[PDB]
Amino acid sequence: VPGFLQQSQNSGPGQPAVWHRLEELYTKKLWHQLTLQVLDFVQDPCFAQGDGLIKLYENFISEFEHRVNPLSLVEIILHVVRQMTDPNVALTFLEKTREKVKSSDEAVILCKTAIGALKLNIGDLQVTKETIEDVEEMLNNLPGVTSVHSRFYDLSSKYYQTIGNHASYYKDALRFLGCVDIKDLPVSEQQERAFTLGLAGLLGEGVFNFGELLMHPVLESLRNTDRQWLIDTLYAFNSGNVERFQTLKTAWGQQPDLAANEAQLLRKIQLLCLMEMTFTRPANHRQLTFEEIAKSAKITVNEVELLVMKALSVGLVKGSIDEVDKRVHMTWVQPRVLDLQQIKGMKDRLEFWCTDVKSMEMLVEHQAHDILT
Amino acid sequence: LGLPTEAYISVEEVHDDGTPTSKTFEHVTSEIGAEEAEEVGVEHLLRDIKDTTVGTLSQRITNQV
Amino acid sequence: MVLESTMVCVDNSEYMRNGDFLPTRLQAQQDAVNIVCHSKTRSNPENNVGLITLANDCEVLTTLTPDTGRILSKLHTVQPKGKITFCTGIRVAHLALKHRQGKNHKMRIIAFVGSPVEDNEKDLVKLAKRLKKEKVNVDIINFGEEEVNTEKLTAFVNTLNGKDGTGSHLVTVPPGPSLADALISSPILAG
Repeated sequence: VPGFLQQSQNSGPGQPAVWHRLEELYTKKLWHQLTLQVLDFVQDPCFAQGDGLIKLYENFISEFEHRVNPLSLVEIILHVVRQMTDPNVALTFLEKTREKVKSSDEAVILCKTAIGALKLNIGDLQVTKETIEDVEEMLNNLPGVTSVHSRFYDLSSKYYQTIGNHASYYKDALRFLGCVDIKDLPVSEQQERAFTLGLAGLLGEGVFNFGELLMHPVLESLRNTDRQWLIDTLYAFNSGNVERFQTLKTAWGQQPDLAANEAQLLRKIQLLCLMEMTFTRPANHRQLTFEEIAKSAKITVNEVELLVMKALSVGLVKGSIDEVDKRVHMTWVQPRVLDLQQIKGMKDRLEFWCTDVKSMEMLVEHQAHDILT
Repeated sequence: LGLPTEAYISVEEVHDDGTPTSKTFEHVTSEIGAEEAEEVGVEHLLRDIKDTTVGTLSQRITNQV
Repeated sequence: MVLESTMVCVDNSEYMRNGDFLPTRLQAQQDAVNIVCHSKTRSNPENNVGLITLANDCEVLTTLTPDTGRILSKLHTVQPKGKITFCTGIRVAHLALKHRQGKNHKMRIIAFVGSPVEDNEKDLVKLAKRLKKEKVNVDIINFGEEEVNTEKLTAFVNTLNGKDGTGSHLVTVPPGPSLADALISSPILAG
């Protein structure tokens, strides 16, 4: 120990003081303070090569300590593996540390997530998918484990970014952002995440909300000037404005995935336009016509029936189609996010409703007071 | 003006934007029933204000109003 | 002879992994509370003692019971985890020994602080004055030696027994690998 630490001391600035502190903590047998110090230690060396030698020291610690938080043990092991640059030894080390912890739980999940992340660059269908499935049940009635949840959701988001499941990636990215409730992450990182989440929402198979994505108070606020065309097209999708979409085509036409997926985006915006029209129209009329839908969605009258049927099948709107009269009777459109002016309008409508209720209650009471006293 | 009992059952709630799954209380229908002895005792004790009038009078007060 | 309802506040925090104090601070404190419970029972057969942990938030394990076997048995499986919440733990103990089985008994709290307390001075002194009004004595053990000093604890105890109250106590133990039961001699006998 003594000579090992003395020789390793000459690895970074100001190291001798921290090495002396570590020696003092070990001698005093303060396992947890030593653990905090070791966790903070790895951050110093930019290359982090000394940690590749402190493997023996941490092994010696954990051998007869075996009480320190195995979660922290897995964190330091993760740093060591990150330093290590050969996949096979990385996998073996992760497996052995997983066996070592096992009983702790909440750290086995972290080790599995590390294995998945390491193997994601090389092969997916053999390990990544079944590992994502495997880490699903120990997450049971045990919330607020952000320490593992963030890593797990990042791994899942990366996997779904691969393969090409935009909807699942959207769900996982939203989950990761929610799990890391505090931001404390680089502005560049959160801005890239915002861009990816917006693209996933646009390209998703069955995600028509664009009402909470727009007001996500953590990401969209950070793409407000750099790449504003994403926010602009998201607003166009939310408002169901096919004309604004077509005009903005120039901005997003440079995006390769969006350019490749043009029909899907067009059908999504057309369905959103139908929803917006149904919501805008008052409840008492709510009876749209084929020519109006065609004009609004920029499609010929013939395709109106198929568009409305797709909407009904997916579940955006409820109603019927009367080809003889060339009309659609919409009876229910999906709920959407409303602003404070619309909330106040709802309040006024409630006021009218309550006034009517009170009027009838007073009428009945006054007229039947004789029988009910 | 209503029943005095409200029943709740603890359930895990999964969101779409609220994200973290919290343990929330979910409503369950609650009603008041009684055995024969309990019914007899309650009816005996109910000599505070007794007004049966099962006819249109009660069908107007217990409901409508 | 004196009736006393004493609630023990044990510290199952992550700093109890430390082996500085004999075979792990957890086992040292186990033996310490063993001797304290036995001492209270021997002092009075009717005396009743309970157990509370000072884990992430708090947890009551055994309310006042004249027997000690259940308390000791529950003490097992007290594996360490999380931080220590001194104010919340002491408030919960205060409630528990306010809901006594016998109101003629006295009220006491034996606390094993083996980890730093993150409560400011103002909150701790406010708790001290409230407990003084409610007539509670707080025997505090400065176990663990994470600060091994008046880590906002001597102020607590002095505020409690101010004006020659000589009711509370603060026994500070050095990291010397000597049994905590061997170290404790003030509260057990000269209470």
